[PDB]
Amino acid sequence: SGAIYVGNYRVVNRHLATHNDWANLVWEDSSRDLLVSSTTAQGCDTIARCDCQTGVYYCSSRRKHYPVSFSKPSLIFVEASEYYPARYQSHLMLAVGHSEPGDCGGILRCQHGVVGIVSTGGNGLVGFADVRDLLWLDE
Ligand SMILES: COC[C@]12C[C@](C(N)=O)(CN1C(=O)Cc1ccccc1OC)C2
Ligand SMILES: [Zn+2]
Repeated sequence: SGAIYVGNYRVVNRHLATHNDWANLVWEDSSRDLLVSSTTAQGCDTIARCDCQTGVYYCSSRRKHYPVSFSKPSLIFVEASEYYPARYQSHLMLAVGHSEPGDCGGILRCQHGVVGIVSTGGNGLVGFADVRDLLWLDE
């Protein structure tokens, strides 16, 4: 679990969005595993606008933060799950690091701010859904 709170928006993994997120929907993209909903309270986070390929992410299954080197956002095949059919997930960045399914939502940050959230993993890999291209989050 986890969310980014920026301005009057809440960013979550689309597969973990609540009934309230869908009732206050702003934008969603099944191919990116992202959903953004509107909020009444002003957010606590700032979004990075950069090309960093290193950062630190929060891993809830270890209660710890880990440093990572990750690939640029790209189209990567993701096996079928209870949430999605077998498909290519876009704007995904992979790195070597621990992750379990419940780690989705953990924030990845660089020195400039929030980069993305955990969305995939397995076998010593962790995948993050990028949010740096969503310029409208800032206004
Ligand atoms: C239970 O499946 C949830 C989803 C489907 C997902 C999607 N983006 O399509 C991928 N999932 C995974 O669970 C992948 C996974 C497997 C092993 C370890 C960690 C890990 O994710 C953090 C999110
Ligand atoms: Zn950066």
